[PDB]
Amino acid sequence: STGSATTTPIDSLDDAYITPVQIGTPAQTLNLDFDTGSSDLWVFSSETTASEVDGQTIYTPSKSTTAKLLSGATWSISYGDGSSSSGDVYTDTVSVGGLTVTGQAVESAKKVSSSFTEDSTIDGLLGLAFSTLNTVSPTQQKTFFDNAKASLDSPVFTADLGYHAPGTYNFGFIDTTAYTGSITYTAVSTKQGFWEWTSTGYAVGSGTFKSTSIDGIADTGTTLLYLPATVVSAYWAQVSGAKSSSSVGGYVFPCSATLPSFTFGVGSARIVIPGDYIDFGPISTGSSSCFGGIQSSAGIGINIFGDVALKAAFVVFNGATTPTLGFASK
Repeated sequence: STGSATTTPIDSLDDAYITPVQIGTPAQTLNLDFDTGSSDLWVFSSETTASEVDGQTIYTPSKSTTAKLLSGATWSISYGDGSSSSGDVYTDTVSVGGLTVTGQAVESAKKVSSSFTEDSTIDGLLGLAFSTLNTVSPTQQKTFFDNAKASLDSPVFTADLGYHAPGTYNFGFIDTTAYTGSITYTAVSTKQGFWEWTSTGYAVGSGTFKSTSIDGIADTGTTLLYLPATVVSAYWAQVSGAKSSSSVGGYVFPCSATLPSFTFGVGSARIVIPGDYIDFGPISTGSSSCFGGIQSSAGIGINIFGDVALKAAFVVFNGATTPTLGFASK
């Protein structure tokens, strides 16, 4: 089997991407944030504290003939941005782009933090990291991909995120029309539960490539590119007037700037992020200070190849017995 679904930016900045997901019988379609940095499929629901729902579409398990309470199971998750959610668990039928999994754990939120409430466009998350990170207790649950894997034509999924445009998540096949040149594969460590890999270096604009190992995670659920302070300083030093602002929470730059590109290495291959991808616009409405899309990972504890990086590539998440990651230009 295979599946193919379009993923759409939630706003004009590509802050996140939503993908329609069918849950239950008859189908309830919710727009979920596919997140290769976590491993829980959770949804706003009829159980979510009413004051914490503001415009989201909810899953109502009592209206699904295939929903079953997973008795005794609870979940609770906290994300890198400080947001969180928790609740109980149902199993139900879940379909993505025509690919169906029966008995998928659908984690129903009883509580969500303010950041989730305040974003009416995201109805929940669909985790695509390794199932070892799943938070369901006392019986850990598998991700949608893990459950689908054996049925897939090939044990892979691909992320093809757009810049200010829709893109695609495919399951079970590699669309050879969706990228240019060849795909370069690189080793993955699953030791921390992430799609963790080592970039071979970087360049800023038309500058020379610096060969240096940068361990980080491929994370579709993180908006920006978070890299070591040395690398980030080298990038922003090429933008007149750019500076790190503790008050704003990272590097800002004059909105009048033209940003240089940023290249990262994948083995001997190179992925070029155009400068425009690094512009996250005014820090507040009407400001002439703009927020940068490359930020320091210092104090996160891990480097994160988030959407800014991933959307410059066609990315293969190869879930074979020994997982790997593939990157192609597009």
